[PDB]
Amino acid sequence: SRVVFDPSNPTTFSVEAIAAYTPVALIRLLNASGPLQPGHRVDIADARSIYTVGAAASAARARANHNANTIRRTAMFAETDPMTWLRPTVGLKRTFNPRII
Amino acid sequence: SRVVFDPSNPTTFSVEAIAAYTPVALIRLLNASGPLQPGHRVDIADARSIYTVGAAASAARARANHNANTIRRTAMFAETDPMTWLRPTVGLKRTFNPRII
Amino acid sequence: SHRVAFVNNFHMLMYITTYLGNGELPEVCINIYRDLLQHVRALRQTITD
Repeated sequence: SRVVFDPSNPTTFSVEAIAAYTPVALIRLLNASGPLQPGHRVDIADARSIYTVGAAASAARARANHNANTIRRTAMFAETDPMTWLRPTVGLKRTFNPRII
Repeated sequence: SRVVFDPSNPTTFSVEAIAAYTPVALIRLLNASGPLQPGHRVDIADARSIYTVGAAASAARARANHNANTIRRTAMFAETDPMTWLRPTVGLKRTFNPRII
Repeated sequence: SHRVAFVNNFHMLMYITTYLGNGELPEVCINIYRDLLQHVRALRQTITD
């Protein structure tokens, strides 16, 4: 599922399983494509879309795995409940170097 | 105990004993899950009054212990001259250290 | 904010000006306070003159 001749097998299956850096390097070092006649070379838009979807999924998985210092999140809009007679904690968003968490 | 129909009951002791941030967060998270039909018709004025008086009592109790470390304090108001015939009344001059710790 | 601030209040401003000139030297503030006091005094005395 890593043949560069057909740009449909290494789209998401070989990208979302592990880090995409190695498949990207392999694709870069293995030219672009060979014989486009015996394969599903038509409708390259779908292949590009599925490849980008797989890359986005891999990036999101890597970010979730590496986000060990940022797990708690909240909203920014206020006055979302009728019981807003008090002032909650202000704090700050994720705009600082990770030192405490 | 922890009935949402009377939110003003399980807040006074929490404010008095376990600081104020934890009861404030508990009140904010509890909000008004039930409609106005059940419970009592006291709305929220009584709850706000009990919260304010509890916070005032807690602040007074904290200040009573905090002010026990003082030694002496002067008054900037007039008519504060024990011996008017000795020296004329003068204001307080800040030249020494404002605080020790 | 080096610009002028906290000028809406007037009752406490005169007390601060008259009590801050005992043994301290806050020149930046006292210069502006004296200029404002002189301007107010001149405006008041224009009518009486």
